[PDB]
Amino acid sequence: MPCPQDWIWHGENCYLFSSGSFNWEKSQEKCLSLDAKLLKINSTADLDFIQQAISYSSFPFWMGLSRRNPSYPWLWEDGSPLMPHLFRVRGAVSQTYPSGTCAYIQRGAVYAENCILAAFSICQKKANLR
Amino acid sequence: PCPQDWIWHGENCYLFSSGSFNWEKSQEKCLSLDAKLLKINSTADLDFIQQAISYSSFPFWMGLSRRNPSYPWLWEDGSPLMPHLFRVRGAVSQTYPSGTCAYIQRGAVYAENCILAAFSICQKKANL
Repeated sequence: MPCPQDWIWHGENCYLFSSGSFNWEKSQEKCLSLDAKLLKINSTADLDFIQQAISYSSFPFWMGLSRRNPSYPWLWEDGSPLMPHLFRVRGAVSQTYPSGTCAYIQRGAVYAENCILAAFSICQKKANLR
Repeated sequence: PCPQDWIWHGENCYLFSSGSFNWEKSQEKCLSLDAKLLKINSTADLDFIQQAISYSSFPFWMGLSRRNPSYPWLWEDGSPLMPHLFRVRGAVSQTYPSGTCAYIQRGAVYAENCILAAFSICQKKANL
């Protein structure tokens, strides 16, 4: 199939729901060790897929969105911005944390929290498509 | 949203069979899993299937068949093949005792004697 064992195929990418829960930086490194990156939601189709995939889990899952503080915009790991009107970022969006602020999805909603906190994560890499 | 080993796509789940059998037995195998043989309703469905097995050289039965050339190609549910989806290549002119059935191989659709062996693709609704 287009995706390795345990990875889920969606669009032109493969997605993996992490086996462990760690802070954002470590979660990022874990995806990197798998030739992947943290979840990057580029459309409503992507969001819907992720929401459906997690289904009724009450666990929090890191995505690749972060920022130094409220004065900075929400950007994906590659530096590209969060496309408007895909989702609203709830939670701790007013405060400033030393390790910065990172985004995660929990119960279908997206929240901002101290990057030092722990959560599961979703990694993604390009699918093998001719 | 789909059982283990099945591929989630849209509101459906797809299974690329582990066994290669004739069309009737392949039909029965999908039925035993409360599923049906592949029914391509759009270019999007065809694109998905082609991508799913974009590197494979194996033949996979779909739910399209007909008794002989005098009858139209119909899916298992009796609905017709939508125009401009794909051309059915291969053995479309001859008549076989058990009818003619369609399979996809290397992204193209072919017709052949239903008693021949091929893998198959089953589909059923996803648990959304």
